[PDB]
Amino acid sequence: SRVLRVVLLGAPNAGKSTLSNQLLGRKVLGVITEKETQVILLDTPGIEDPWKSMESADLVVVLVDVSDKWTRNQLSPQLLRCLTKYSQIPSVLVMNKVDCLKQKSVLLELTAALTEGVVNGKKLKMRQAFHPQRIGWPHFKEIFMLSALSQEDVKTLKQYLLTQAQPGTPEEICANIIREKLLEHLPQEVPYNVQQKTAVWEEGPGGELVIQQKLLVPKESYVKLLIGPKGHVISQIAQEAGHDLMDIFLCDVDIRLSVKLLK
Amino acid sequence: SRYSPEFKDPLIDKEYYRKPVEELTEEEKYVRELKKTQLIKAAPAGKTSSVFEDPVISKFTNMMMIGGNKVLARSLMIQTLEAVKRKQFEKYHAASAEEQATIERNPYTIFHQALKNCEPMIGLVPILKGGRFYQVPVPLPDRRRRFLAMKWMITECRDKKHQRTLMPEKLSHKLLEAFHNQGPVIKRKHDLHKMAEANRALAHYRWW
Repeated sequence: SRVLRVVLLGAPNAGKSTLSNQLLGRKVLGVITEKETQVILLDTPGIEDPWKSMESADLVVVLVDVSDKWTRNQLSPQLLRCLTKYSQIPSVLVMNKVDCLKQKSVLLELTAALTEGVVNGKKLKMRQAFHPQRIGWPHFKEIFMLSALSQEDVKTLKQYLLTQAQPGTPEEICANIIREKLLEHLPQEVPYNVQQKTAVWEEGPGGELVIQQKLLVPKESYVKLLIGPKGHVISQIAQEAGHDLMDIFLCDVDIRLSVKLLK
Repeated sequence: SRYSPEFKDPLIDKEYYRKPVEELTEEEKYVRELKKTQLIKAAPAGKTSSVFEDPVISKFTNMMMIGGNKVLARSLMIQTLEAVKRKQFEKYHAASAEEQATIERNPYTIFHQALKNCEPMIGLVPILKGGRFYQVPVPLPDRRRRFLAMKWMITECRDKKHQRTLMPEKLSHKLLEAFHNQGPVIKRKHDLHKMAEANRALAHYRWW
């Protein structure tokens, strides 16, 4: 039995939750059990919780959103303080959202910027044609370049983490799936203002799960956005949600969504 | 090119045509029927339906030619094979009973195993940006490492430190060293495998 505790740190929109969902295999602390290895993912908010999580870290995964031209060129000072206080813990660099780049050769330069030209205690020796606030971190053990959305190279990180192991309610699920679909389909703050209340949750005559949920919103514009043109959007949501529930409960699900204004 | 685009390369394999029609899958049958409508290029001088044909030895011989002198290169290749054979026979005769079971006397087996023992798995490919040609480790394709084994053997045998020792004698000695995982070519493979382990910073660039 081998165990690893991996703390994911990074900028707020670095995709930490995205990588956690892909690596866990489900869109959900996380636990991954494979053969004799157990990996405990600690997903922390972006920059007290990161520090408290890193207190119990066997490994650190430092995320950089390479598509963000503003922050891709440097690590945040708070993050650098965090590794410095916990320099004993091994750290790995993950460059996320590589798919968003026109020019992949860009990552080359960023590596030199982000690792300060040093990795795993080794130097880079690179000649050229002819011929203080820290910005990077020189104690990275390894570097990975991946895209969270497309699952690109995520498996390599999974195997690496596995090898690094050292000696050692249904209604809520339905609401979470509906919230996921609302977030995916609705714009701006609308999905954050939708209140869900269950109207019906029963077993139909044919053994299916009859679900009737009420989506309550404070504004009529939110109602219009939820319903969408000719009721398409909501219908799509319901349909997709039902499919996911059909997989989760392993039974037929008849889900009906209704939109009402908060009085 | 003097051949039009519609011309296709010939297939010299002889046992290929002797497969019974019964075995032929629908896809292979369709391929065979398609081949009848195409033009086929004239078979080049070289490969033949012979049972002694060896494409690896042919490629090694081609890599040894200088200035189109194929007769000399083939002469050197056959001399090297005969030298390896005679050396193995000498070592077999002088060996005791239980060591005669582990002495190889087929020169083709020795040549193929010697080249296989020198193949590198990983190499470095430079990539251009910023004025700095970035050296990233890369898993070499099979064809690439097959070429590199042969090139390293030939360049090792062409060294000027070996004064007046004829090419067949140098080449047979190097081949028999590489057969036993010894010599400078094996060290050249090792000094690439360690020098690519020394640069595993850029080990995940998968778009060379």
